[PDB]
Amino acid sequence: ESESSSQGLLGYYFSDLNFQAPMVVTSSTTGDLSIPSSELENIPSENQYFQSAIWSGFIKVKKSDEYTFATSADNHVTMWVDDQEVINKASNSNKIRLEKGRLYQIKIQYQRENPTEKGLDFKLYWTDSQNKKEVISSDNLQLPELKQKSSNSRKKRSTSAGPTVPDRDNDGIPDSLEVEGYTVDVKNKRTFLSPWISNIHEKKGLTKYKSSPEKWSTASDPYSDFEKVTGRIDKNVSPEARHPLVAAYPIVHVDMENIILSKNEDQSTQNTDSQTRTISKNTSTSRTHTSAGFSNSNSSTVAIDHSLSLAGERTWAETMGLNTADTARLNANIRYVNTGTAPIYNVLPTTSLVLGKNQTLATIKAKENQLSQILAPNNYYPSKNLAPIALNAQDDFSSTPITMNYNQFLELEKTKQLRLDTDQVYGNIATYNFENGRVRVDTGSNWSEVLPQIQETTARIIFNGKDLNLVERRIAAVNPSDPLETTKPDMTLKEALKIAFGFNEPNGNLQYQGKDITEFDFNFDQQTSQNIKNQLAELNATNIYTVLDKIKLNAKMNILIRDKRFHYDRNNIAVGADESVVKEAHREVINSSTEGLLLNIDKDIRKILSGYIVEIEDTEGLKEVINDRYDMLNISSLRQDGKTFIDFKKYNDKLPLYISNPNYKVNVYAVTKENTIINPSENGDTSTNGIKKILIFSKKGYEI
Ligand SMILES: [Ca+2]
Ligand SMILES: [Ca+2]
Repeated sequence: ESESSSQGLLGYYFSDLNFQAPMVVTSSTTGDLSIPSSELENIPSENQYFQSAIWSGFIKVKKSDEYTFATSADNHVTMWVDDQEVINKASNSNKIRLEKGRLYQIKIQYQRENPTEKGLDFKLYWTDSQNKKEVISSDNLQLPELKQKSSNSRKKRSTSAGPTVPDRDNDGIPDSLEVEGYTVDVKNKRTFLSPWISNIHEKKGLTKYKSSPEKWSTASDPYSDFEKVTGRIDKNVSPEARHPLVAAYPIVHVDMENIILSKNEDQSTQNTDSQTRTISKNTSTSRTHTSAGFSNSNSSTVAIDHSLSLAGERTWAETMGLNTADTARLNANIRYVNTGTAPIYNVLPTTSLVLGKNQTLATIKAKENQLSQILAPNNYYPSKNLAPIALNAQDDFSSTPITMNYNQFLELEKTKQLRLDTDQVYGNIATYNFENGRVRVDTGSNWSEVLPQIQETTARIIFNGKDLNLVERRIAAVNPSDPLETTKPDMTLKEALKIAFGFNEPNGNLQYQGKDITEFDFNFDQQTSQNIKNQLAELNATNIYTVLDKIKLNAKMNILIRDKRFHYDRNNIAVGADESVVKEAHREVINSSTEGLLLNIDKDIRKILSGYIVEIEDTEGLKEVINDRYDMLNISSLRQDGKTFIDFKKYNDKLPLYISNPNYKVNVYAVTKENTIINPSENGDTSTNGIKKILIFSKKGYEI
């Protein structure tokens, strides 16, 4: 019913007599082309008088016959079928032969000076050979072909015999409206596109669009400006990318969830009758950005848990029974992650699993055209309700083993890191088809044909506000040296943040989910930095935060915006926070006992804590660390209710702390990721000696 509702003829309704001032652009499913004044609340009363109209599209017939076309105002109408004039400023009985299976272009013009009624009552009729006259049915009428090229059956542009609205890029939105501003509103389920009128639309909370009249897609993506704003688009496209100035494209990385390491079989020896020795660790994977930088590459970095998971757990090699001359195997569970704004249907990108700088251990591919589901934006493949992908799947005889020699295994143990480099080959695009009003995967449309143009013509902003993960958006922005890109509207930094990331402005302060813009930092590549510095000098402005509405974005800018609470590594991953931030986040304790601490810790702060150290201090100052090992600091868990429990029993032989004198102190320290030790020291010290830690709790026994 949604698909059907958006098919039919396309109409342009003008306040002036000569097709210059479009007030409404909208389609009609039938030959009833009326718009009653009841549906015009977003149009000034003065402009609700329509002195002209043009309709365009196609007509198909179910049965070959002679037809006679009629309107409700033939004295005011000229109509064309293909190039043949069939009505002209008077009624008539002239017949026209139409064959079944063929498509005929329809153009109708209407002009009436000084109508006494607002809106337009207008119907298109035909009469067949059996003299039965009827308003043209929905099954017979189709939209114009508002694409960059013609189809086999449907011409892209209309007859020049009749008048034409200026629409240089053939998206359907008149030149003037794209430049001056327009909005869309639904009234009784129809989408009306109208000129932006500030003193009506602003307070109704309608969205002001501007777009290039020379770019069918102003963001250089595969969906037209008209398709976006009228909902004639893949429903999987992100809400923000329904704006003509926000690019719709996939962005993919691979998330590794866990890893399992084992000894490889060798020809010289035969597997014994015994349970295979494996070491199994959770992994944490983040999409990275190396700075902003220019690189548009997809990469994620995997951190392998360095903490114990099993009581009396031995070293990796002892656990695997891996000796110096042996080879190790790796398996892992993964999912693909789409952090972009458009879906993938039939080609997942190839990924390299890399040890160190450039030792490729594995190539990970999916079968083209055999995906089990769509990889939607803000989502995963497989979906999180389904099992992940194993790199070597059960009974997959064709899955290549992933092996490391002994020295590579030592390198993996030393770094506890892997990298997943993913290409940008994403396959075919689901596009809208004006002939049937459907969205389907289009064998003729491919992401590789638009990604470079998106990357060349937009400003990139990378923002970590949602959950400290790096999210990229691209916003259409002028390139002063490229005439086609200078036809685009001005884009301010403030506006880009609103439209691309959903910043809002309730009390005249720009914020994201309750956090003021000043709680995030700004970083730019070298060229972007110089550009903005120059803009600020021209504005006589010394603080970027107070003039975000005046800083203009340009194509090929790179802007990185991060939560100021955190310390970041070279990949722009959050790895710590200042001492006082950490201390403050642990200040409110709900309960303390000899079994542990229960408290409420902000979810973002928790992401940069790797461990806690528990210590008993005597009345003379000697300190005993209870969990005195670099791999025994994983004592924090998040409960069902979102509270954090720091467990004193876990590495105290499952017993509450014994406090042999109530004036003794229990001190607890937090260790941030930045400061986390992941191996014994050079001299083999496995203790917590020298670990840079932050005191977050200290109480005497009688206080607990
Ligand atoms: Ca246009
Ligand atoms: Ca356009």
